[PDB]
Amino acid sequence: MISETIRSGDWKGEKHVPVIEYEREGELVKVKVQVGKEIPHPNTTEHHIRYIELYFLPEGENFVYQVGRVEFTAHGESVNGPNTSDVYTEPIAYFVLKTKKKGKLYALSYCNIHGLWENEVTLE
Amino acid sequence: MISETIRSGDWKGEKHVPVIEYEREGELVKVKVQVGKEIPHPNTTEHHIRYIELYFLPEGENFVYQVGRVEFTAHGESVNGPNTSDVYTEPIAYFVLKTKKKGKLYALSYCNIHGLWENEVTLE
Amino acid sequence: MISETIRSGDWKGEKHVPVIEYEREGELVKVKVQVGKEIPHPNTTEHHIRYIELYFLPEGENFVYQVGRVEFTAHGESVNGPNTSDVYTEPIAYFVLKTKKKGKLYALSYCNIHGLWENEVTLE
Amino acid sequence: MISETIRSGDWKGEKHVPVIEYEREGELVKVKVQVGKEIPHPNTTEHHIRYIELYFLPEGENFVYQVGRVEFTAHGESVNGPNTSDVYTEPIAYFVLKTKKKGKLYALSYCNIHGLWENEVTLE
Ligand SMILES: [Fe+2]
Ligand SMILES: [Fe+2]
Ligand SMILES: [Fe+2]
Ligand SMILES: [Fe+2]
Repeated sequence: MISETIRSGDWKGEKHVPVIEYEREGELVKVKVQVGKEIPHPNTTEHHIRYIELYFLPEGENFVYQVGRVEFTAHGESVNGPNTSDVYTEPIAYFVLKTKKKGKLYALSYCNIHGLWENEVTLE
Repeated sequence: MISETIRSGDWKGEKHVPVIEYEREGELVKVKVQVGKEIPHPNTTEHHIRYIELYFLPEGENFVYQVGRVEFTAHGESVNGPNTSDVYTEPIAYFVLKTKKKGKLYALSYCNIHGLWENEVTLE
Repeated sequence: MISETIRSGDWKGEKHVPVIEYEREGELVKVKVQVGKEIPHPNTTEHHIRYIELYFLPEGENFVYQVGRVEFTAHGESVNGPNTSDVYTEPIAYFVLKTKKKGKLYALSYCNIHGLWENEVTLE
Repeated sequence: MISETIRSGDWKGEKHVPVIEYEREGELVKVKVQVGKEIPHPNTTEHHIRYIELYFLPEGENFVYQVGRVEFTAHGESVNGPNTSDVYTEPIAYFVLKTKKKGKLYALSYCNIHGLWENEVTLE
């Protein structure tokens, strides 16, 4: 099972845990997912969060839907060496989702050296 | 050249043109990119914006950096047919960039049936 | 846990399950992953495999590494309607990995209406 | 224009240019794209090819289709430091395209400190 490589936890003590927050405005659900809300995650050429993915499993349904994927692609690398570009993409992802359904939202994130991480929250 | 397949234009009359807006806060540059600001773009199983990419070429430098990529992966598809899931991901992308440099930001977006689209703005 | 949305099984019954095969040639490991090895998986505008990801957990290590990601982006869509372009990308992904380590390879695939699917094989 | 950040050239002299080769087997077009054919390209934590994308503009049509995208995500990074994992993903991408149409194929690749690179061949 691939799940044996996915870690979870308390984002209060664990900096890798993706934190999911949302604000439902009408038929629009604005979701914010970030890594390092309490404990800041490094963002260097050698160590950084590569991306965050958001999934949505509607209440009572059998198939999860991938809502979106955000890749953080700049990590200081340049022809002058690692951490010299002064260009870094922070692990903060925003998704605007249009739905009137309820269910569960899942976040899947990947650190280039610390593997896969997940979290979830109920979409009321 | 691939540029012969990339279209551009004024987003006040062309719904496909990605619109770039940003807010500088310290060393943090918050960028918002969206397709269909004025003229909303369809988002159906048959026709939808697939993703938006953000690039940054610092002033006076020779190599552009990809800042990030956002894929909008839900477009109504379900086992019950096209446009039946009530789950759609709107073409609105947000990027949090950490840099003190100035330059030019580029947005590249792709429609599943209307090809590639671009736009750019100066990052002051 | 996201694992509750991930399905698995024998590829001899479920035309979904991603099938992993590899050939080691020294330091080079060529991996082939595909969905629909037995009974072909549909590839229409309405129903298709979006991508296949390959992961590698070296023997005795604690963090899994994402080896690669292949997105199949053409599914017949065109300005003339769904399934009219005559351009389809088959769900067959190849990965050339350079490593002398052994361990476990995992494949994760996403169907646009049937959720996430996984499979794994030991890399000797 | 984003094209001002995209470089092109002779693959026999520039170890960055993506080389496109294909084979037509009836209805299937097997496309191989690689960076570093003539002059292998560094693949270190600090300097590596991030991905290769393949596009297809059918003869006489107005909209280019993205056929696929392959991300090479492992570049030696580990908790031990840069270039210590012994896990690297080579910049070799394979695409299986189902189409009876002819036209032009374009490859777009991104090095992490060298920007965007392109190439194109006629699909007969
Ligand atoms: Fe980490
Ligand atoms: Fe469109
Ligand atoms: Fe399916
Ligand atoms: Fe390079």
